[PDB]
Amino acid sequence: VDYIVEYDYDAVHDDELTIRVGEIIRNVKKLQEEGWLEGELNGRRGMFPDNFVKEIK
Ligand code: NA
Repeated sequence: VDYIVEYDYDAVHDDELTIRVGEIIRNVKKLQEEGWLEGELNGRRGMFPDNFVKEIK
């Protein structure tokens, strides 16, 4: 499942992904923590909040 980034988000720690409007995050998985997803961008995996992105269907 891929997601499209709809709002910029900036990582505040290493395990988070910095993401930018229009980029596709690939292979997104849900986390135990509510409000957070994990996925791959540009060869790197990290988490980010789910309100910045939209599931591509
Ligand atoms: Na690259």
